[PDB]
Amino acid sequence: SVLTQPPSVSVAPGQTATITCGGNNIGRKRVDWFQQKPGQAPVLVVYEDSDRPSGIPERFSDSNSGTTATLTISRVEAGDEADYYCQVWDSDSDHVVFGGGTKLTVLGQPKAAPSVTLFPPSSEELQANKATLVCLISDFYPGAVTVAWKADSSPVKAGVETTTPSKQSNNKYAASSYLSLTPEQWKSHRSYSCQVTHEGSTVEKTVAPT
Amino acid sequence: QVQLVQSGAEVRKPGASVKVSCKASGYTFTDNYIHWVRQAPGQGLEWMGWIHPNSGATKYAQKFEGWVTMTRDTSISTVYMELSRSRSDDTAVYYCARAGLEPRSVDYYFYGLDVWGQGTAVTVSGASTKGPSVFPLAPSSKSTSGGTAALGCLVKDYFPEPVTVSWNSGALTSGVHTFPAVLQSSGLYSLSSVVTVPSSSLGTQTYICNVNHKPSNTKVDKRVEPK
Amino acid sequence: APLQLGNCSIAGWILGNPECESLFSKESWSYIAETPNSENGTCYPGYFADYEELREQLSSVSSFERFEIFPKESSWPNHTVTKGVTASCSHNGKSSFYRNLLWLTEKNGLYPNLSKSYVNNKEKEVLVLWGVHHPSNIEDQRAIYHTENAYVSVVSSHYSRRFTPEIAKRPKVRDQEGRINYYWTLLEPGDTIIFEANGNLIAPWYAFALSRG
Ligand SMILES: *[C@@H]1O[C@H](CO)[C@@H](O)[C@H](O)[C@H]1NC(C)=O
Repeated sequence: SVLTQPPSVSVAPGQTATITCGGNNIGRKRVDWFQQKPGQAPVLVVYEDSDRPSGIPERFSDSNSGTTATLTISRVEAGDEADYYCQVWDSDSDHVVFGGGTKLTVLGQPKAAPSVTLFPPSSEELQANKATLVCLISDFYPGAVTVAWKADSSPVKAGVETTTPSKQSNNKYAASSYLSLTPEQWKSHRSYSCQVTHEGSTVEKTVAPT
Repeated sequence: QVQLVQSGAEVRKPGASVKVSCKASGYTFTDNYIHWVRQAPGQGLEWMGWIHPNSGATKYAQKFEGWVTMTRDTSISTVYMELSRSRSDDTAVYYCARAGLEPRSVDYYFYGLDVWGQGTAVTVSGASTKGPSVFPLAPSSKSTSGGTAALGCLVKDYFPEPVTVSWNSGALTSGVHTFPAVLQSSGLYSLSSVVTVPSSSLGTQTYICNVNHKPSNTKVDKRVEPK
Repeated sequence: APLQLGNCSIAGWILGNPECESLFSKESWSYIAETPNSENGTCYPGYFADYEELREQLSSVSSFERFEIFPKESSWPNHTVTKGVTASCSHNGKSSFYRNLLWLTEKNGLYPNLSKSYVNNKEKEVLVLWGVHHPSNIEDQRAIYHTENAYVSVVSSHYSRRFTPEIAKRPKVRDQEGRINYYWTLLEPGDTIIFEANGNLIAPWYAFALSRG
């Protein structure tokens, strides 16, 4: 089985947040939810039908409602900010398939938009039989972005490396993306573009050889 | 209280044998299954398999079948997870979890995962200590958001971590933002530092970034000039 | 005196259906035919062996006593008895099972071979009913019983049969693709019935001592 989860869900304090886990999951099929705070092992929050195990607040509830899995947290507080995963048991192979993951952001500061600065390969780097494109993303909130590189409108997924978003000094989030290309490939194409998508909106930066 | 203490951090070369231990305490060792999951850096959880101390039965996932092996030792209450062959993509944090959540019905007879370990940092990506190659990201082209321009230098192909980047020997502290590095498939880190400086001062003011890589004792200063 | 059984059938009242026992019980009766089928009889899909023969024998039974042939806690030490419930046999919104039959599951990752017997000293013929589970999928068989070549052996002086359940997906009946076939036998006084199985056994919980005179 494959379980699909939204990459990020934003909720203001005091409201109710709902995380979705999709797939052919029948009526109950257990459906277990886990909580992973940064730099910490996952912890189980709800199992079976609701059933908060140890100290998980009653605000947490697990409702299936068809071929989807739903986790509901009411009166969201600061402590609820973590990554939540959905887990089922595919009885066709007895394999414990996990979900993609959802970054639940409790909005504490106004939502921002990403700032993109793309740098073409330097003259010295091209002299060393190397070529790298540096795409820098900063001052975006919540800390969840998607980066897609393009070369003459053709999507490129070879040699793309991207840091996970990290909290900056201004409590916003930053990330960087790199495109490793040969010197011949860099000047073969007419232009190279770095596309960053955040909260639906997309910001594109394009550079060309000289 | 019931807990699982895992082995320490591991660094291996590609093709090496990565072995992770998981000691159990606070409960009868041969009671519940032990599950193993793998989390790539800033990625989701991937299930690997389970082993039951009482029976020794093992069921691995299709992705990990063959090259992973789960063993157990009831004398020391320790379960092992050995990866016979390793690759750069296997660099992740490995968790061992106890299936202490008893089921309720035969229709849903599964033992849920309740007690987790602390994780084991396995970084394969096998390389040796290497000095950083610094290339200047010139402030050239249309980098003007109004009065201001962006420039920096690229710290590339260095190992291990960390590296320290300063500008003008500490004179330039405002508008400095150094980004975290990327672990490339070659196993070498690479980060970038950028400074937002006025475009008017470009051409008259000299901007030099200072890179100090203590693990290799490599200190290099690079001047970032427009053209 | 007759035996009135709700909407239930003979199997439902004799298997211990959660809703059947709440209506009627009796010891002396002469009429038993209330409702044939398509009722609260079998809350779990399955086949009742010798149903018509059991109906004829159960008809006109002078004395009827319900006793615990195998105590729940004492009989099976190395198996889990509380795990056996299903939504298809739910009572009052909670998953339940037959009152006279107990589902046996694995305990602590193992399902040790079991050998339990009952000696009849009641001076009356004893009705013993049990079941054999047929899992719908092979993975569920491994989870609950930890064995693929499941065997159930019921041997006595008068009755002797060995069951080898096979995993076969079947059309969904009462939201259960799996099946549990029900079998019964009568224990003559002075005889002992032996149960041997490595899994897939619905061991008896309560038996009925009966007389036909
Ligand atoms: C089953 O019994 C209940 C009461 O015990 C009754 O209300 C219902 O009508 C019965 N079902 C049928 C089909 O007669």
